[PDB]
Amino acid sequence: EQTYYDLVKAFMAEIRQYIRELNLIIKVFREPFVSNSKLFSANDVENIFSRIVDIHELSVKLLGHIEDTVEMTDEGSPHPLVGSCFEDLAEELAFDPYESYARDILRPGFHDRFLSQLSKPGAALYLQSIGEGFKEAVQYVLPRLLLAPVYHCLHYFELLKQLEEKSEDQEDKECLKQAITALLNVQSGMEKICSKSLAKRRLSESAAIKKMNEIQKNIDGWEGKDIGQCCNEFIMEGTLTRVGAKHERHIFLFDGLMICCKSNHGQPRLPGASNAEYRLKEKFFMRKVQINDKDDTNEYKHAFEIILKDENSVIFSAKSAEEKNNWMAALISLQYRSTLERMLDVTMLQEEKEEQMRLPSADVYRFAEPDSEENIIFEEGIPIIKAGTVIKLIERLTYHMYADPNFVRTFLTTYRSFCKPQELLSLIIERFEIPEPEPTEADRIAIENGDQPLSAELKRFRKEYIQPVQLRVLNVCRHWVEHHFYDFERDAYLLQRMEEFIGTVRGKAMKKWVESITKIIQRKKIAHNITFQSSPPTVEWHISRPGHIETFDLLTLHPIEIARQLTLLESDLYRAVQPSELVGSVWTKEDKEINSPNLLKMIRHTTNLTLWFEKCIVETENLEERVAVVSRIIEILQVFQELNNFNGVLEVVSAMNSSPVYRLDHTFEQIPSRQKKILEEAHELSEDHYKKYLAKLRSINPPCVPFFGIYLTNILKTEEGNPEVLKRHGKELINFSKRRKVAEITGEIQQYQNQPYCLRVESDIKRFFENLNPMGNSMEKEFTDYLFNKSLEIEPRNPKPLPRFPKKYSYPLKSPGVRPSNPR
Repeated sequence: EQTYYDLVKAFMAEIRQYIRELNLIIKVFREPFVSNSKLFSANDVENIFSRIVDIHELSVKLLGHIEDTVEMTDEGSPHPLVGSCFEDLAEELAFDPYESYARDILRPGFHDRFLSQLSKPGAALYLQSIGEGFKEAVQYVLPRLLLAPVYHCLHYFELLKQLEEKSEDQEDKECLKQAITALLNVQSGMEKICSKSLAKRRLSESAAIKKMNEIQKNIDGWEGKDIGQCCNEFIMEGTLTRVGAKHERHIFLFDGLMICCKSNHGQPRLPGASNAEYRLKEKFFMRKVQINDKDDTNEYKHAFEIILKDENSVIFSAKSAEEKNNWMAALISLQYRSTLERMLDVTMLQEEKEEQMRLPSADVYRFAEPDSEENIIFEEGIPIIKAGTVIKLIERLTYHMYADPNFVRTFLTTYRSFCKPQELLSLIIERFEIPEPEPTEADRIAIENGDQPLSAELKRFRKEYIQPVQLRVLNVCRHWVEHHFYDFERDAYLLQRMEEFIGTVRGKAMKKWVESITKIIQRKKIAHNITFQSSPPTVEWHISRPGHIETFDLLTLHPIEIARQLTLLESDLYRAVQPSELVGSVWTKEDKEINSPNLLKMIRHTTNLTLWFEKCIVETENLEERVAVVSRIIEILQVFQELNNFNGVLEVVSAMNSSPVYRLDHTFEQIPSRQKKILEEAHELSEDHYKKYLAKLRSINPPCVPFFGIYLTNILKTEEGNPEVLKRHGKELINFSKRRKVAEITGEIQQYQNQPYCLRVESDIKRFFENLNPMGNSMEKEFTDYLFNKSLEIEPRNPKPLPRFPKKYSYPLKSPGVRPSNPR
């Protein structure tokens, strides 16, 4: 039920918790042993913590690669391909440390030797001096934590198998199969170690509130509030003997409650009485100290003391030392589960507090300048850029601190207005070429003595600055070639430079991505009919028959076919509008006819159709016939709505709301109620700044013809309501946010363009509608006035009486309706 991607997401969360556990172990528990060289030799430490450090390094490396992979995964892949992340490591036998670790930690005599190390001269006192809770945490909790690497690595074997089975990429599947194979030795090795009885018991030892309620329901004589009203998890369930009590109590341990019960299993009960297996004896709230107790001739051995607030202490005894260990692990663990986090946290800061940047010199690397309101303006939770110089925009496009795949698309989609392709390539290659820092004083001292430098700072710089910046540069290249290949198609040299750049990249830490991009580029070089799911519906005819174009008119053509043919027509006009006709608000300038021809053809068609509807109505003087005309137009509207042709819907609405038509009260009075509602709902789409229309366009399912008018108004306002550059300290920064906004709109338009209509074109009807010319050779003002005067003639203003007019149509006015027929 889980996809490859779910497993990867789950795994990332798991390894992050795990890494935190490794840190706790290393910085909090192990560091104090390492620090006391006099008490513990290298081996003593080694014998307790084994190769924990190598495992931590391997883990941070694994997570890091997986993280980059995910972020660099474009929409072109079914899921991030992590097979290689694992294969690269398994091939270098990087998981071997786990077998050695498991061997050291699961050896039969581990714990005994561990205790001897804690009980030798001065050890216990030294551990106590570290701080409150350390000695207890070390003795009873650390041995459990030390098993974490074993559980973690064992899950790897299962994880890889599931990924292999679920992979949706053949190359990814192959890598996984290979990783699995390369890990067989480590796995059988650990398998032998973990199956031995003692180890098996140890692992088992440290391995939906439905349980909480199920447990309370089996306990008689409950006191206080419910378990769920103070507990969040169930920890342990065992048996213990209360020093002083008569019967061994069964105990349920929750993070918030240690419940002590008496078992009445199988004992007789009176009818109507509780049948619960247990009886509550002690209900202890977990928020107080826990002390360890030495054996006493008092028959109590394997005991510990619990201390409650203002209450009297209680002492318990377990069946064995193993049982006592499990309880102290959970009880102490449950006590300092915070303090130890503290111990860590406090150090986590200091560790991250001594690190001083040291970016490349601004004289050798242009992307090093400081950030200031002179080259980039952030927006008043990653930073959001308001404005900046091209240099700063590119630095942020490939920043080392955080991620923002949203930035890459925005930039690649809009950069051409403020930066040329050739120049963009030069800048990212320049960004990619980061000079490494000179050896520090400590490095020079080592080199000077003939030995190998630790190069601590150099390694940190490669890991936290160079790698993420170079990977991000490569990410831009991949997306650029993948989804904006036209830049390369139009400039041969641009492509040659990219291919040469990618081919010059050396190092194994990039080979995976270099090889990938090279292949993607070659696939783009190697390689307008329409295919449909179903078949288009049959063309419908009414009074006018096929081939008799001379009889075509509003009432003689079938209303269904009028809506369909106009939708095909309007769809093609919409689909032909290019972004170049919108950017810079060119449709509003003097050269609009030259720069926005397809946009204007679309708008002019809409206007012409609206006027034709108005003309058809007011030129039909007879009231009854005019009613039939209005009614037919509303039915055409109904079909437009079914076809998601919003432009068509609005042409009808604009017509019904024009001055000449809006005032014909006698006409609309005779329109059936169902149709008045249809018209009213359509009109409501435009109200309150098209609120309902916008919602409808977002909830419908293509193919459709949005109304382009809305887009035009938003582009125009965005263009003149935002400055082209933003001033800062005096420099001139390109306002890229203004461009991201225009591109967001052109992007919405494009998301709706690709989806074809599954309808058959009818040549003659299409021709009829392409040649509609309601205005004739008359000017706008004259025609507009003509329509309004016609309106006054057919329905005079009050108190003038309504006159009568003769019929003009010689054919039946009954509509064939808008429900399609199914014969062919």
